[PDB]
Amino acid sequence: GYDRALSIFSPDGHIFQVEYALEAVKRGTCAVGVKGKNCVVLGCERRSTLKLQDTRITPSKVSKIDSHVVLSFSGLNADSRILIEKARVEAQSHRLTLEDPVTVEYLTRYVAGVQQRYTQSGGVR
Amino acid sequence: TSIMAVTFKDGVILGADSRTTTGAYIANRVTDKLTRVHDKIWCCRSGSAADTQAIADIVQYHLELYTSQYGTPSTETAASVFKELCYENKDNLTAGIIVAGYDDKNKGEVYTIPLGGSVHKLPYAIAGSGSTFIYGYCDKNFRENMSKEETVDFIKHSLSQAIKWDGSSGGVIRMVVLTAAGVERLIFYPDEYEQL
Amino acid sequence: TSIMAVTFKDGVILGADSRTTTGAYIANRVTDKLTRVHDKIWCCRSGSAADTQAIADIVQYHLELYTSQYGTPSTETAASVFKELCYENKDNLTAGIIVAGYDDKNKGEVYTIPLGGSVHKLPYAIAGSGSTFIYGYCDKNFRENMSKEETVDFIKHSLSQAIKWDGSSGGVIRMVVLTAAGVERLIFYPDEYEQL
Amino acid sequence: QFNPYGDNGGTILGIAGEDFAVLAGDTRNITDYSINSRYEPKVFDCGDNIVMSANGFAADGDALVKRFKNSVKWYHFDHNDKKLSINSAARNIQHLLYGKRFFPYYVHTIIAGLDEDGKGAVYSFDPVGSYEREQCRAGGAAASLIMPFLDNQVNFKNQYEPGTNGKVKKPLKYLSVEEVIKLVRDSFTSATERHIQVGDGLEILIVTKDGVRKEFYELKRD
Amino acid sequence: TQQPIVTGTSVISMKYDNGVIIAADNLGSYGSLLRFNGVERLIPVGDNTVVGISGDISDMQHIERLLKDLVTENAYDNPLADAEEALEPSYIFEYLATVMYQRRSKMNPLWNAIIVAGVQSNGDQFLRYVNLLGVTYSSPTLATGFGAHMANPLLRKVVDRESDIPKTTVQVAEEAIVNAMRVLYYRDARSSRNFSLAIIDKNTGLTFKKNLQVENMKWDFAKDIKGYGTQK
Amino acid sequence: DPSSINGGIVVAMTGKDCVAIACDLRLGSQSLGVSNKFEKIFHYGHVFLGITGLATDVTTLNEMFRYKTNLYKLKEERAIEPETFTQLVSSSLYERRFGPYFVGPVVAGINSKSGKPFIAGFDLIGCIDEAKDFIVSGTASDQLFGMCESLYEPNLEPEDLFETISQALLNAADRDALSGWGAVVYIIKKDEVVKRYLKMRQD
Amino acid sequence: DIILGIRVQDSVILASSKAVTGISVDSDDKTRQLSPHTLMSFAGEAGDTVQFAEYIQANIQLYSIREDYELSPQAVSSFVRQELAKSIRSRRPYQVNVLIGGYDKKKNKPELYQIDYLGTKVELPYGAHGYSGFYTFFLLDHHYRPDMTTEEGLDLLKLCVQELEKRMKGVIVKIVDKDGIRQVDDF
Amino acid sequence: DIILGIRVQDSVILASSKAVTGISVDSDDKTRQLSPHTLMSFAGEAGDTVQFAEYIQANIQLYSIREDYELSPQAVSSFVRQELAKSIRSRRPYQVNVLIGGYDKKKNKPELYQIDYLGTKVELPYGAHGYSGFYTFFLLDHHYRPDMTTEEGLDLLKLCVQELEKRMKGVIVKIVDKDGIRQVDDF
Amino acid sequence: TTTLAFRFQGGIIVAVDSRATAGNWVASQTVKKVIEINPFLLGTMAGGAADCQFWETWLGSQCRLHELREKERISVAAASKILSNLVYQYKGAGLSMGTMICGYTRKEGPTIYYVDSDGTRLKGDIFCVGSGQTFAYGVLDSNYKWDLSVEDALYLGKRSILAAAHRDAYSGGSVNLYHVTEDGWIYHGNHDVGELFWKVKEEEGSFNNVIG
Amino acid sequence: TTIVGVKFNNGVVIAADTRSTQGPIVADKNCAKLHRISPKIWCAGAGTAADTEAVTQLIGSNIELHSLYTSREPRVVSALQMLKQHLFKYQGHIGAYLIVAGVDPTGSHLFSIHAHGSTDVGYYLSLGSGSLAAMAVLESHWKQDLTKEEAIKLASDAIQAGIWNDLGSGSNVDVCVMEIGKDAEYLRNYLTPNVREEKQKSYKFPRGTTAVLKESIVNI
Repeated sequence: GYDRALSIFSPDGHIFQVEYALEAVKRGTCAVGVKGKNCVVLGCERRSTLKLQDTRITPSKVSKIDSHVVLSFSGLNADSRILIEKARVEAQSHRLTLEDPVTVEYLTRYVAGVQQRYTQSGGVR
Repeated sequence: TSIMAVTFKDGVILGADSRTTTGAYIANRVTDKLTRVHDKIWCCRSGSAADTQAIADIVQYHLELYTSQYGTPSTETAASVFKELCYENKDNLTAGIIVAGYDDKNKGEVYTIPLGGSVHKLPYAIAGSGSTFIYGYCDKNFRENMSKEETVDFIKHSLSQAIKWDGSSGGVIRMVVLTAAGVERLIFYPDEYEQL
Repeated sequence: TSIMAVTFKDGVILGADSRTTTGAYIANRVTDKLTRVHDKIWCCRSGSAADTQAIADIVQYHLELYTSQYGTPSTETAASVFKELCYENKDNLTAGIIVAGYDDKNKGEVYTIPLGGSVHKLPYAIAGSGSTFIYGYCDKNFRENMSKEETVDFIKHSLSQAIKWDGSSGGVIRMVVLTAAGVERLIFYPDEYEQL
Repeated sequence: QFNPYGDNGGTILGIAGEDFAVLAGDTRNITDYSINSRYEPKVFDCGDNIVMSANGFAADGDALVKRFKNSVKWYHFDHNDKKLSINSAARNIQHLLYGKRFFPYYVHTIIAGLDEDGKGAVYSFDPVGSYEREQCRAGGAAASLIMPFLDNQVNFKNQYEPGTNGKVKKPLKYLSVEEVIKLVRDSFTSATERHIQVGDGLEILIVTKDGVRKEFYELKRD
Repeated sequence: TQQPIVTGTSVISMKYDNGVIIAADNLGSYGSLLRFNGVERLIPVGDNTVVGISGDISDMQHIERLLKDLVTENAYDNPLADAEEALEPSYIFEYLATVMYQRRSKMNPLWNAIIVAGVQSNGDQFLRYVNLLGVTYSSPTLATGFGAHMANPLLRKVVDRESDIPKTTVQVAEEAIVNAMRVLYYRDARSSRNFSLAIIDKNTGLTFKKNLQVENMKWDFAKDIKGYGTQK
Repeated sequence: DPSSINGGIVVAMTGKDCVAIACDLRLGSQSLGVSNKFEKIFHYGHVFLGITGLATDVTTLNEMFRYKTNLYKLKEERAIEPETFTQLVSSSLYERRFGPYFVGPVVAGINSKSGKPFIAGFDLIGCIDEAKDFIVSGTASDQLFGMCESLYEPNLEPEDLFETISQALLNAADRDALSGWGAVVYIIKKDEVVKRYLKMRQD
Repeated sequence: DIILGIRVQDSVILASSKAVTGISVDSDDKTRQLSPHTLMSFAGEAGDTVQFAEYIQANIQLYSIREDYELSPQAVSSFVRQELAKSIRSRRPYQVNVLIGGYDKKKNKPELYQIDYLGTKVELPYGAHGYSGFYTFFLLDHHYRPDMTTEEGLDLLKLCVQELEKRMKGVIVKIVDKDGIRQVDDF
Repeated sequence: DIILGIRVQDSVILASSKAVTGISVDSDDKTRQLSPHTLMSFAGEAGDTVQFAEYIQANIQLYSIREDYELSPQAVSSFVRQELAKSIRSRRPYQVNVLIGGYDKKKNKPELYQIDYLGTKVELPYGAHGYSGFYTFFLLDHHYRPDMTTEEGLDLLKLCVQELEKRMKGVIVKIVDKDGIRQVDDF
Repeated sequence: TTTLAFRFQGGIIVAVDSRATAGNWVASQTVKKVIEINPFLLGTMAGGAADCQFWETWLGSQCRLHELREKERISVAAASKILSNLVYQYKGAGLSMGTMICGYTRKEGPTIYYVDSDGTRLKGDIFCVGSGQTFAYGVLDSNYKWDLSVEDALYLGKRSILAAAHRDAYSGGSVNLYHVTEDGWIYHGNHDVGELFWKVKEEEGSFNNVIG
Repeated sequence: TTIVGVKFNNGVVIAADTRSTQGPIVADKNCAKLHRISPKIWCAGAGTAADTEAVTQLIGSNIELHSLYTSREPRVVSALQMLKQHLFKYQGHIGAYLIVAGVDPTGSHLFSIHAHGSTDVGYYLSLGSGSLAAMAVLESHWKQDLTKEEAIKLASDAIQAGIWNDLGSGSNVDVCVMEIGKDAEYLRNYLTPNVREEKQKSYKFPRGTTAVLKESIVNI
């Protein structure tokens, strides 16, 4: 298979692919999250696309990973869909194995672990 | 076991090996498988030792009673007495018997009673586990009206080959000669028949 | 089945019967049990027909590859390939094979591979269901440095007796002669060998 | 239809003292009713003052002993020559046995040594891998004969003070190594008298803080 | 192997004061048929070791091939192959026992019983036994199968303890071995009159005797045995 | 195995001029204790018999031997001796060679004329085992063998013989799941017989 | 099959399940009065139990008529044990377990016997056949006293029956004492 | 193992026995809410049933989260049938029988499905698993009407439960309708 | 073998016997039938000793790893789930295991889960497992209460084990007691069955059918 | 068990071991395996001990009655025939393997009988689980003409080989010698090469250690 080391170290100690992924995040639309006394608010910006866009069926950025946990993103949309699917599968698996829904920190740690694994594995970006 | 009986010009000759086995162990190096049932009527026994011995005892008893009542029984009568016991008790016994007899009129006669209890009259008969290996040789070498020396040589060669190839047969070669002159016993040791 | 191979002064001769049975029914009166695997290396097959045929095909293929790569294989090499096939697959196959070959230096050679997958080099070999009945006769009649006619007569007599006593063997007698002059085929019909 | 297992007989016994341990074993090896050898030791010193015996199918026992010795060697390699204690050895043997849960070694295992407090220690292992620390434990062909005698003589079972009307049990005392040796010899001589598979010789390994020492005695050869 | 087909009989051996003696007959039997005569079942590995094998003949030939391969592999890149780096009986036995036990663990055993005999470099005798289950043991006398029931009682008459080894000369040991072979030929139905013997001595070299035949037997008394029980 | 259904053990030892026979008291079906008062020892005059095995066979053999000993006394006008009673037991057992009683009988007594203690054991088909030291029977036979080969001494006074046989019985029964719910010991002299009930762990 | 019995100071109480085993709607009685002071309850394979019980009852009634006398409960138990021991060796053995309750008039005491199909007879203060023992013996061991009266024995039996009903309907209860055999109707 | 279900004009009623395999003192529930309007009850070999039910529930909840939509009872039944049909061919098949009750919101109608361990799915007005059918079908055939209300179906179920208790404790009763899934407390 | 565990206002009481048998011969009377998984969890032993020991030690390792990862004490339901999933992975192989996992957490309270080698996993209040479970369960049912004090609960467990050991041939030897509270499990000792029988008979007046 | 029989110049000697076991457990360490059919006719039996004893006793009783009837000393062939027919009638279900030897007015005789009824005649015979080692010794050392002393030594050596090498045989050696003109000589424990050594201590308990509940006197 294809297992080339795409993410490697530069002479100054930087990993260029991670920095370029951060630039890709910079190109994405702007998302915001604020904490309240007893609530969390997520705001997202819609791109000023054509007026012929159908709002009913387009994906709406903010995705419920579980009935108590939501996720928003900024960057490439399809990669975000992949991460969202992995998070949903992991949430269901955890609820199955431990007879309790995931904590927010646990799901965040799982998603961050997936991202780190892609930063360190070969043949992927 | 390798037993046989051969008719020849002057009478009949029975021959046998002497090995009894209980599997791989030789429980008796020196066994006598040639059992007399009447003065000039003998038998070669193969199969279960207990069954053949009991049958031979009963046949000898019946033939003694026949002799006391009716006179000297013929070889055919002795074969018939063996056949009755073998056939009527075939579901409980394992016995292959060769009956060989002499009389003045018929000279020598041989009858074979294999498993099942049927009787077959033959110019010569062979039986036992080691018989299978000499079916050809004997068929290629048997003649009729042979002299005593030729018959002895034929039996010796056949039994030596049977002993050589069969693990259940061995020991010494025993022979009994029934003629008008009477009964003669012969024995041949391995150093004699292994050079053949 | 009754198969054999005999070494003689000028080479080797293989011989076999031609009967194949599926129990009591003779499924083929005329079977060729002598299979060539190389120009002067042949084999006699006994056991499961499918297994022996497949093994012979594979051996012929391997020997062709050997000839293309390394030269003329010896009889010992062919026996070794047969042995590898039989021994490594002995839990799924039933094959008794007699490998007979000729070469200028060693003249004629015979190897036997019985069930299990062991190889034994012999001056002559016999195998099959009907072999048991001729263990004595052959042992009493085999000589060394026999002429071609004597070897043919020996094989004919032995196979005729084996056919006579074995119900699983019969038909015609096929023989293949391997010598310096090459390969010769011979056939003998029942009206010939039944008068022996 | 192959039956990869066997029996091989044999009898072993382990006893733990206040400051010593004892592992004794028969030296007779048999198949069914024939004697393979009259001197085939089954008790070995597996380093770090630990003695071991796996009685039963001889091939499995030899394989297990070899594996445990190799395990001790690699434990020394991987942990800066640290001493392998007796409880750690027991756990490692449990894992070695349970590694063949569905094709087990057909042996009963006993190991002996000193714990970290200097006291004697004996561990017993079933073929599957369960283990326990016991004061006295016999294994093998004649275990059922030996065990009640040691229950009576070591633990003073069913013994009372002569005059208390069975109201005061005979108090326990700490046996010396010589008394343990005498009890072992008597048990094995009785077993030789009554059990067909026991005889020929007896070999005893004694473990103290000074190391491991061996003694041999003859048993009736018939 | 799941069931043997062509099988050899017992191999017997004993240690004496200077070396070891081993012996076995030359018959390969095929289910009560004495089929093959002239099968050598003692394999000398080098000059200080003899391996005697009983059981399936095909597996025996496989083991012979393994031993030859082991010798060839030992000779590679070893200038001391005919010296202190030569193969020893202990090495050969350890290898064979490993093979037997591994093949038993795979339910595909080599249906054999093997005695390895020889002399170590320091001069100590070596004699050990391993079978198809991988069971191994050592004794001053060794025998497998049928011989284990009849040869061992006779040989243990000569060498009953380890203390009897220094008292046993080569002549006494060889006479005992020959007598045991004669007894086996008397009472074993799968045995042959022809056998081979091997003596490994620490002072002299390996002595391999072939074509040995069981000598003068006692058969005359058979002429006195009449029919069973009451005949004559 | 019918012999290992109900359980139970019996021992017998010889003293100086005395004999001793002891038994356990348990009667269970398979692993449930049914009765703790099932004695396996009976006496016909001065001869004592202890039977292990199927409880039904034990009762049947006791009744049959009482029958035969009463008839023997009526015909002979004297009590039967242990040596003759042993032959009687052997013949009675061998008369059922193919439908055998699953029993473990043991005979202990003192010969009236000679004064010598006598002891014997039987298998289920009547094979006689004569011993000068001890006889054991029951489900804990191996444990009893181990205890007896170690504790027994050739000549003991009845007071010492009591302790020896009692300890052997108790320590063999504590290692048998099917044996032990009480224990009885008989010490038998020429002119006196003493019966003692031992204290035991029960379970 | 619930067969249970408790012997108290002056009497014997037997309890037998009033259930059968299909489809029918009855109140089976598994007891036979062998004699005016001896009762037998049975359990086991259907058919064999009734036949064996009737055979025993007929023989005992015949003996009572012949001698104009009542056999003691001990003799009755011995006769039943002999019959079962003979049966176990026969071509078609009886697969029957029995409890025998009686009141010996000569000794003026109650007696309870338990016999199984093999022929094992035991005299007990309380006994059971089947699975009743496994669920009843803890209570019987804890609460039994040899000097209990009839009311105390009935209360203990009621507790035992309730315990049996916990892990399952109704029982038939019989009392044997100096006045003979009676059936409890208030239970 | 009592697993029973009755579909009436506006709802589905499921009944499951509360008992386990021993010695313990609890209130076992053999149902899993697959979705707010779809419930599943199971019976069969212990261990396999709970694992299978949890697997199905997890997959259905995952689909509901992914699509932000609720599968119809028909699609759920088809998915369960496919899983069981795959299982029957596997190395370790599930020995589980299920009843699925639902209220299709699109068609606004109740639906009841019965699936066995082989994978045989049938839609029925009433169904059962085990021996409940053999003792309940006479009453169900005589009394059922497709236009029964909630109370009438509850009464019929009560009669069925009493019939089951006659030839044996208690059942758990669940109702699925337009308002979702609830448990009956007065039963 | 007899094992039992029950919950009450004071926590959990676990009581086991100590006899192991290999047919008719008693192999050991000093067997430990309570697995000390960790200082807060206990697991009983029944069926195969090796399977119970090995897998409950493995369960202790898994609980430790969980507490390292999540920085919280694991739930008894989660540990029993881990064990049940593992044993279900092996179903059909030949494992023999019936165990009670007992614990006490702040959120759940006192909790007992019975886990079997067939995949069964039941939350319960009273469990009795073994060849002598009938007598012990009868005693417990007759005498169980929620408001039992610690001493009464320990005595009840001991009495149930004694009742089982008296009648069951394959049960006995000694009684091992354990009390499980919020802060962990407390060992309450080993009591010889033989002495306990006589002491109980004297104090209660029970077992009148046994001569003492 | 190991049992042997050897002929010599003027008689016959049988010998046996004295161990009887039930599996791997020794049931009797000193058992008599030489049975007296008649004063000069002795049988040694292996296999089932009860069968051997009962069959020898029955045949001996019948032989004694026959001898009284005929006013003649018993013959070995008569005992052989009666044993053979009794064993053949039961089709091997009686597990007795016998070596029967004796002296009668016709001379000295030695026979072997199997459980199925087959009989063999030989100068030297062995039977039992240890018969292979004994037969090895016999084939090693038997000679055509032997004196009484040599025959006794050879039989004892064969029994000793069985004792040493066979697990089911051991303890002592019992011998019986029958000579043509002499009385039969029965040597019980002719050799006792297995004497247990002294124990390391004495386990005699002090009086009062065993707890007792009750005591009573039994009237015999």
